[PDB]
Amino acid sequence: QVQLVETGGGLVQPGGSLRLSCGASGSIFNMYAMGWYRQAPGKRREVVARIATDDSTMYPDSVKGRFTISRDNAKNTVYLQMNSLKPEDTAVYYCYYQRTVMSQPYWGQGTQVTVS
Amino acid sequence: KGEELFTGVVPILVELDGDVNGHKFSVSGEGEGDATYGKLTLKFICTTGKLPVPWPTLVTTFVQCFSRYPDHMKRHDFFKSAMPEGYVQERTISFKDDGNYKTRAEVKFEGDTLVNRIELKGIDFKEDGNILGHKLEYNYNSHNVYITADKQKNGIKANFKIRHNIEDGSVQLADHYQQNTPIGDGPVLLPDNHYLSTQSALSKDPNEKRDHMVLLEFVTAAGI
Amino acid sequence: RTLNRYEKIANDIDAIRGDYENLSDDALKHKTIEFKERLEKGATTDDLLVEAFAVVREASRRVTGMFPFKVQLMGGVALHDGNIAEMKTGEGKTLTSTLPVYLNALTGKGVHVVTVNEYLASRDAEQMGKIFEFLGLTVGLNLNSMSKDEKREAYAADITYSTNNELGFDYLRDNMVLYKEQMVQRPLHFAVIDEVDSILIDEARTPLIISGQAAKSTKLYVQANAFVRTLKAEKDYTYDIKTKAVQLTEEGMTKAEKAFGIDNLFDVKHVALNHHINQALKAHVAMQKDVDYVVEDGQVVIVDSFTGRLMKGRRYSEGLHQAIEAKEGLEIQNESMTLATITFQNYFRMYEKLAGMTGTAKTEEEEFRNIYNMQVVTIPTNRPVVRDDRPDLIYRTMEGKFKAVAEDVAQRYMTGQPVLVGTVAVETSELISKLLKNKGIPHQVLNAKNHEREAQIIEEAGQKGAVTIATNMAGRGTDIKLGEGVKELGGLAVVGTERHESRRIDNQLRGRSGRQGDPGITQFYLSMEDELMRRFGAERTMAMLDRFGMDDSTPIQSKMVSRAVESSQKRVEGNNFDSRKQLLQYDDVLRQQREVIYKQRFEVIDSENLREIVENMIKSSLERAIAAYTPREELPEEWKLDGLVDLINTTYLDEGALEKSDIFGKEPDEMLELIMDRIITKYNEKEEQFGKEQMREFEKVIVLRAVDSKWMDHIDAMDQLRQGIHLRAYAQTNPLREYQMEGFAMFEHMIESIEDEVAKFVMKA
Amino acid sequence: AKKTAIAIAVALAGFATVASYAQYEDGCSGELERDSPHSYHSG
Amino acid sequence: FRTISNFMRVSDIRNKIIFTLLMLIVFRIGTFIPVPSVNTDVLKLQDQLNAFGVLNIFCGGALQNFSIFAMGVMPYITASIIVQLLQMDVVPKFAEWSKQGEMGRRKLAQFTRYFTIVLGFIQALGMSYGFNNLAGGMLIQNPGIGTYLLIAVVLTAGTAFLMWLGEQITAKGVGNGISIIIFAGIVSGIPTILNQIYAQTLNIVRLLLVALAVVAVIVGVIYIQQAFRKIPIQYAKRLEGRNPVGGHSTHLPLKVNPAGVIPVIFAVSFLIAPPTIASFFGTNDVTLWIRRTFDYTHPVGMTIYVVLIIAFTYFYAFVQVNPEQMADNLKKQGGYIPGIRPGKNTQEYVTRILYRLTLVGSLFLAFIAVLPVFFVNFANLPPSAQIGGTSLLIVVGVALETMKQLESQLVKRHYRGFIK
Amino acid sequence: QRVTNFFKEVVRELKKVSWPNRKELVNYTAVVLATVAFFTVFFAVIDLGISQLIRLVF
Amino acid sequence: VALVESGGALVQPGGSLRLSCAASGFPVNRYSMRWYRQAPGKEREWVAGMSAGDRSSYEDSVKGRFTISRDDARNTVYLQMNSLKPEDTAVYYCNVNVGFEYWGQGTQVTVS
Ligand SMILES: Nc1ncnc2c1ncn2[C@@H]1O[C@H](COP(=O)(O)OP(=O)(O)O)[C@@H](O)[C@H]1O
Ligand code: BEF
Ligand SMILES: [Mg+2]
Repeated sequence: QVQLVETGGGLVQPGGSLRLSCGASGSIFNMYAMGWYRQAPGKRREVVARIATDDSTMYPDSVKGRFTISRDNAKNTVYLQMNSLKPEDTAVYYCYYQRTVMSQPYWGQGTQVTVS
Repeated sequence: KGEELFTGVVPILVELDGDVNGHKFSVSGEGEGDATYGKLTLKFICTTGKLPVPWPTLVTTFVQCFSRYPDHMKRHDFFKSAMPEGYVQERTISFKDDGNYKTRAEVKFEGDTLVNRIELKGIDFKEDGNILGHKLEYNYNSHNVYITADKQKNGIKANFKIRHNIEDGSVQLADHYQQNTPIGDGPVLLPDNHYLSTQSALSKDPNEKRDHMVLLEFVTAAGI
Repeated sequence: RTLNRYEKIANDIDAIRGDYENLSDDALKHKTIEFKERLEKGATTDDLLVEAFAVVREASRRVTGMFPFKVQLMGGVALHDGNIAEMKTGEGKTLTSTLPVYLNALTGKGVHVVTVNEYLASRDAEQMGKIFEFLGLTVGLNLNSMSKDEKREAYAADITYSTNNELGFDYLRDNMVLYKEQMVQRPLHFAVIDEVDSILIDEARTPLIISGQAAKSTKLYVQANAFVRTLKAEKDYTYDIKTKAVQLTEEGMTKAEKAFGIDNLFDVKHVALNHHINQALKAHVAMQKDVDYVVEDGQVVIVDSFTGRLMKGRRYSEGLHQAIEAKEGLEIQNESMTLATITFQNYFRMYEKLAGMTGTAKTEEEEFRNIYNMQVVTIPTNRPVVRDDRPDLIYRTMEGKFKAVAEDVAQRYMTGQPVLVGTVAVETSELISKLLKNKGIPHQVLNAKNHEREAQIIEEAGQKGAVTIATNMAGRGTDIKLGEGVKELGGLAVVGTERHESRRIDNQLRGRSGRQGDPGITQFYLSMEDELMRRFGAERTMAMLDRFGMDDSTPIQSKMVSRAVESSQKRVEGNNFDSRKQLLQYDDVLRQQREVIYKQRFEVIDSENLREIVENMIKSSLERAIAAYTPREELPEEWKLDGLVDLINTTYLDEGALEKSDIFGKEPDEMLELIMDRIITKYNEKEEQFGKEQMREFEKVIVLRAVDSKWMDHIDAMDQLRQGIHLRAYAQTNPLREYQMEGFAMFEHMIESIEDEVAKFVMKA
Repeated sequence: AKKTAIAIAVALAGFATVASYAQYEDGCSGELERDSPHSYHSG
Repeated sequence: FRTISNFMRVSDIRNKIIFTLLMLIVFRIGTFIPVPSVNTDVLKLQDQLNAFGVLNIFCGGALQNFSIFAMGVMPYITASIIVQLLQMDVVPKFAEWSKQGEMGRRKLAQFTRYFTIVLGFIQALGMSYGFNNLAGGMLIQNPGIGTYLLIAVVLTAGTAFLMWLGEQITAKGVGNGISIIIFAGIVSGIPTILNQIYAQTLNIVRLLLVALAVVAVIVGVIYIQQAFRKIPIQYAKRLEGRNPVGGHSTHLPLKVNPAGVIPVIFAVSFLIAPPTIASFFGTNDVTLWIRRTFDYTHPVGMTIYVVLIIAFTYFYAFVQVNPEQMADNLKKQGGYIPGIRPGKNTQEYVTRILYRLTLVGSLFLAFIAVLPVFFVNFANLPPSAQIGGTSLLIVVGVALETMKQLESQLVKRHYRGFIK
Repeated sequence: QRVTNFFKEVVRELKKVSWPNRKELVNYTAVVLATVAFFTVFFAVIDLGISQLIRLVF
Repeated sequence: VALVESGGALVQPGGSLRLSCAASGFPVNRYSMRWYRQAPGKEREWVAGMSAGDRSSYEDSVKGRFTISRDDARNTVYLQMNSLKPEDTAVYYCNVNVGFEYWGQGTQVTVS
């Protein structure tokens, strides 16, 4: 339903910092879950960042704390700020949305962050 | 008791040899007898060749103990007193317009099974009558055997007449005078006049080869 | 609540009462004529309720002196609605029974007052025949001892008092008649069942069987007796004490095989031999002499478990009664063979209205709602129950209980208070009577063998100083009226002796002294080798609590064993409830088969000309012969018409009336119509040849003989597979559904065989 | 042996509970599957 | 059809099939109501398909699952077989409740109810702990050992409701209650699997060969489910029927497959217990050997999975038929095998028959469980279209054994009479 | 040689099982494919129905 | 197998009569048919009989007189008597043997 773009990913050495800004087209945005997942080869595809209506930030056990997610309206953007990168995270990144409960969480395109 | 012991089905061997006008015959057979229903289902086989006198003139000579008795005539039987001890019967059989059978049989429980050993001698015959001309239809009628007792011989004298359907459309009325003797001498039972109402059926087997007589027969008694 | 409906009807009946009690005779019989004409004028019995009950209560004042109560009017209203009305034992239920019986007899059909045995049937007949013949109604009393015309005269009355056995056997022997006028029962209208918990609950388990007589085997019973009389009790057979079942041990099987000389008992060639040994082995040990039969003049007469009386024309089946007759050297007689069969639910649920009363219904209340769709109304007392129903005395071993019950009846005899000693067996009642022969007390034992006088023993069992030892005969309906002086010393102490198979039955034994207002002091004695404990007591307290120390100069004051006694009685009732549910849902299929076959044969009795029914049987057999020899799976002209034409020439159409050129390549439908037209013409020539009513009589005899013989065989085959269907749960298959499906297929092969028998006997004759 | 039997109870039971960690992986179903007669001689 | 017209003309069975369909609707709406506090976004994204070592899914995988009925009646199945295993001379409260009668059996069924509700609670805890521990690093919001209990008691209350409407549909609807519910839990996934097989697209040739292989294996499974070694029995205690037919002679139907499906259920339990305990230690050198040898799609995993199927169906066949209890039950009341002394020799006879007939149903069940790997390799289907296994064996079992029970009402209707 | 007799009598006792024959076998396969097809179509329809009704209830 | 006799009544000596025996349950053209007489007290003795075709044999004491024939179309056997003598006063019977032996109900003829 909404069109969704993802910027900020590219080429970086292991030990740097990045800022993934995911901007939307449809502007209401008060929804269930905004997030970020990988689907690298080796699939596993794990939700790397997860933010709810309360902005109750949830992070997995491998990348806990070092990252942060930031929401803003007046430009529909989530922010996966990334710190202290590692060569294992050589992956495409994706910014997903979901309106209410389950209601088929839709994907986006990704940014292939290469780190080695 | 005795034959009250044999309420179940009984094996029946029949062995017959005999002579008429110097001509030989020998017929055997086997089947079953029942007393609580009172029937005889007998498969008989001519084991010598061809019949001099025909099967209907044979059937009264081929075992009167397999009657069916209702509750009241249980006292009035002779044929459960000489059994299992054994039984002997001889008959004078007068054909009207022909000669005479003298039949000579012992009917006894040999081992277990009811064997009727018959030797028949048929004298006073002319061959150009009806019986040796084989003028008999393949059938046997229904009859009433009259039974009385004698005490000088303490046995059973039986009188009856029988009726053979002749193939010309006539009947041979032939009278049987029957003498009935025990072998053992235990409790004899000599009742009054009574009568066996009997009926028969003669048929054949479609999957059997030789000249064989199949007998099925019902006996009932009444009178007493 | 229906109790307030009942007391407002009772208050109506009390209010209107003033325009009676001055109304003379020959106006009340005139009122019976009035209700008959007003009932064939347009009103119904519910609208004629209050006036009919008022006139019965005033006529019952006038005839017998027992003016009815208010709770008795509530009982009459509760019975008329179809509801079971439990009135506590003593409160005058016989006199409530005349209220709806009189009401529902006015219309015209019968009213069967059913009761448990012939003593209280005859007692109620000559006590309430006075009330019912005071108002112009008839009363038939029905019995075992009557010929068919007397029973038809009894049933043709407006009211019939009978027992449940004689009603059920009249129904069965009506469905084995040959003519329409040899039937004793009218079409069934209404039953007021006295003591419904015996008839509809306890003894509704047992089925009524009628068995004509088959061939006499006598050798094998004497052989099997002379074998099993030498079997060294526990080393060669066993005897499960819980359910009475004896089998042979592994030594006894080898002993049997070398005593009869045979190879192997458990072969197939010796099934009958095995059968006789098992029945002989059950006739020795699993059922003792005076406990559950007697010997009367060289016949073993079996004694009822439930009523306590001896029932005379009845025999054990499956070859047992002859093994009992050969146990004792009596005359072995012939062997039965089942002709008809019913159960008391299946019979009593055909009655289009049925009522009932008891004292002890409530315990089984929902069962009357699950089985019969009747609710149990509970009705008050009208005088408080001042009956000191004291608790038990559990003892140790049996003879301690018997010494104590003799001491108790002695010390109640020394005051002159009458004592009724209940029991269940007859050898224990003569045991306790020979315990009271020494100690010197006059008494009157009432066994199954002393029935011939008992109707006056009761009127001596309630004066001063009586002692009365009674089995189950005086356990349900017996009205022991207290004499003179006895009410002051607290009359009729009932001393039980063992615990019965329900709280219903022993509560009714205590009710024998609960009588209206009068005091009575009941008491039960028990032991631990009492056979209800040895059969049905859990092993967590038998050896664990037979450690008290064997002296028995006192009861056992410890409530472990009282818990054991109550748990044992509750599991007896549980086993009977499970068996009753099981056999209810298995007998409810041969209910349907028997309703169909009895309806068809009652239709072929009372039809004027059954030409069309026999023709329909012959066409329904003909089409099945045709579709048998002409299948679908084969294409035509390979149908083997030779065998089909020979079957038509042998079975339906003489022996030269059909040849293959008459058919030779037609479709089977048109070939059966060109058989059926020749059959109809041959039949109509046989009708105009044989007579008009004589062919009706001929084909009715043929039809009824076929139906009856094939139905004997079908009852026997169905009860042969009902034994084996519980094995059929090892394929995990819900054995009731297997039984119901398989019984339907067996019933249809039975009807196919009936139609074949009727066809070839009607037109090969 | 009957003592063996209680092991064959417990061995599955706890394993059926420890397999529950991987019930994303199992997902299977499993089916459930399970007097003396007396006559009256007439005549 | 002329028989389904019969089924929906007669009143009560039409009312009860409509009651069954309404209760399946009440079932299947609850799969869309989720567990109250789980992050259902991570639940739907987590798709780690198959052929992975760690994920070697069996029955289709409970991945896009985790609704309130997601624990299933599988706790009731395993608790009921635990108490069935324990009635055999162990813990004699149950042995005396068994041998006493049927109102003790009500307390026994009540024990089974409480042992199900216990195992449902603790297995919901284990399932949610594992399913947040690796499938998605975070799945429950506000995570911690104090908040697993709310969602575990929601799951346990859910399958309590599922057993409730199971016994409601077995009282008032058509057939077995929970077997119709399990049949509704299996056959309600075939719409998605037809979407995936179609959305993949030997264009039609492959699918036609697949469909006729499915019908060939379904007629093989009907041919083995519906078969009986009818042992002839003979009750000595009545007169042999005075002139019987001998066509419907009392028999004793031993199934070919007496163990049902249950041995492959706890074969997959003992299969996946050692990887799920060795997953705790961390990735060692032996852990990868373990998950290579207990991956049941590789030819050491198939062989030990087959040997566990053979062993547990021999064991559970003897616990299901129980030859000692049935021989003692036969000589306790009458009957006997014709020719066989009815004490010990009839139990050794039915024991030998039971071995020689358990071998056939044994290797049948082994093949029917190693079929779906042999279609996913040799037919290139989506590797969640796993046809075979328990999900085949109990779809056809529940379908037939409620068809039969449904049409056994019509024979009650169709009594004829000879008159017509 | 216990196995070479054992499998022989396994094949012998397969000649004593009462196997379902071809007529009701084809009847049964028709029944089970009918029920799986009807319940597949029924569950597909009610899943579409409650999906499209919940997605307006939200 | 139902043989029914009819057509017999009282008669003065001289008025000719006709005897019918209608057969049911078998065709006559493959079974020999017979007629007997019986005076009261006297044995039920033979009169006449056909035999499955085109020949018949009578007793010698009533020859030249009786006629046993059959409607094979109407399944019936008929007996012409022709000129009564009082000797012929008897209960007449028709008889067959189709497996079992079958009589009729017995018809009355009385030459008064
Ligand atoms: N209205 C009444 N007045 C006085 N006595 C009554 C009345 N009704 C019943 N009785 C007495 O109550 C006793 C109960 O008898 P019965 O009806 O046999 O008991 P049950 O009700 O248990 O059958 C009878 O002896 C009868 O005399
Ligand atoms: F007090 Be009653 F006759 F049971
Ligand atoms: Mg009473």
